[PDB]
Amino acid sequence: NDPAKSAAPYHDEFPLFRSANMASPDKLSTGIGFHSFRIPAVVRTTTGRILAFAEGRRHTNQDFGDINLVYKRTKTTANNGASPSDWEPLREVVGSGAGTWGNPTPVVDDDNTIYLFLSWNGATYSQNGKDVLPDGTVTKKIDSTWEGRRHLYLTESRDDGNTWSKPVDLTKELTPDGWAWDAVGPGNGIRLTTGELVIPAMGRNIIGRGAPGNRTWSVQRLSGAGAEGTIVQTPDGKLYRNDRPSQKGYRMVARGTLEGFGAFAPDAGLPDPACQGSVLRYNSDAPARTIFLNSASGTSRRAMRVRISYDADAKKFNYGRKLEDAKVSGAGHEGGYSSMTKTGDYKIGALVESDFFNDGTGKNSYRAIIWRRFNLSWILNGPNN
Ligand SMILES: O=C(O)[C@]1(F)O[C@@H]([C@H](O)[C@H](O)CO)[C@H](O)[C@@H](O)[C@H]1F
Ligand SMILES: O=C(O)[C@]1(F)O[C@@H]([C@H](O)[C@H](O)CO)[C@H](O)[C@@H](O)[C@H]1F
Ligand SMILES: *[C@]1(C(=O)O)O[C@@H]([C@H](O)[C@H](O)CO)[C@H](O)[C@@H](O)[C@H]1F
Ligand SMILES: [Cl-]
Ligand code: NA
Repeated sequence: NDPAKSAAPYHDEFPLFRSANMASPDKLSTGIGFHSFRIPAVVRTTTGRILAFAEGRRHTNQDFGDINLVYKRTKTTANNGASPSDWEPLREVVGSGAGTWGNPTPVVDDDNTIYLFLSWNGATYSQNGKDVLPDGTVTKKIDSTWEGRRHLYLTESRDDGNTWSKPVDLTKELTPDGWAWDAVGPGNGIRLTTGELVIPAMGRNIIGRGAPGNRTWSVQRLSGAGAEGTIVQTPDGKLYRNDRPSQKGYRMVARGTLEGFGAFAPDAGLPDPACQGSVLRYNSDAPARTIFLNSASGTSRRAMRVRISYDADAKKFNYGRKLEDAKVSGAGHEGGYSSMTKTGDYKIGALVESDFFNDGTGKNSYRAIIWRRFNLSWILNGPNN
């Protein structure tokens, strides 16, 4: 079988975004703190530096209200984020206004420009409407007006994540007209063997063409796609969308190319409780591997499972390994949204939400984000394969 199984298994895990209830909570240099951190995204840059993004949810764990896009980088290009002291303090990409800056969806381009697509909504709008903000204000439902719709923003870094451009609004260009709710990712985009960028979004892929870091963007509309999509290029070189379902059950999968996709259909091999997931191209040479991470349950977010597919079209994934085999203590109950990258030292790097659950499903439940490193051997030597 997989020759990587013969390596010494390795795993390494600790909280990277520490909620307000924890010792040494993560705050900006300006003193700004956050109740909860949610919605992770992680990329390794061409230098080997690792950039980890999240939504800094200022006041509660809710998806609406004042939410800033925060991040951490590894201190050097070479440390691979192996220990807590390897990581810089919390920084901010964008936090302007009392609205929502979220859905981090980064992609590293060939020139090392890091593109970060984001969603935005106004301070007084929420997905469902009639939600109560900290000051008692009742939100309006997100609608199709300019003020009340979800926007699509793009920021980039030319200095290995050190600084970020003021986000530009690309809603009119890259979001279909008449839309209200929208989402990009969250998680990551990809660079294809043939050179294009592909960013998964609600109902569509965003395609980047042309010179690295100077791309032209267009929209590839997808029939039957989900709101929260993932994208990978499979070993056969084709495209693969693996999306969160609208109802609990299974991941929704479609395959295609830049010239078009086939139908979405449930993947019976990948149970999902209606939650975001992540997918990663690990390598293309024998055995070629695609990695997948989600909560492997039709009902629960607390069943995080990392898996490998050796299939040229990622038809079938193995059982993989439960993340709870390498449990983190003192950071709540692991499970929820995730993001993965390959590290510079031949590991998979994963960000995974965790929930203290101190207020149950309520707004005051503190949310933190765990950073994991593990090798293929660790996945393959799991007891349930
Ligand atoms: O055994 C595996 O690794 C697996 F679970 O089943 C494999 C396949 O069905 C045979 O077990 C090996 O040829 C798939 O190719 C793999 O992607 C995976 F799903
Ligand atoms: O959905 C779940 O699995 C859960 F039961 O509820 C989640 C959350 O409170 C609800 O999904 C509502 O947002 C927790 O993060 C999970 O740890 C778990 F408790
Ligand atoms: C997420 C969740 O925790 O379930 O849900 C999305 C969104 O509500 C769903 O995809 C349905 O459209 C939020 O945007 C995200 O912030 C998070 F809460
Ligand atoms: Cl969504
Ligand atoms: Na803000």
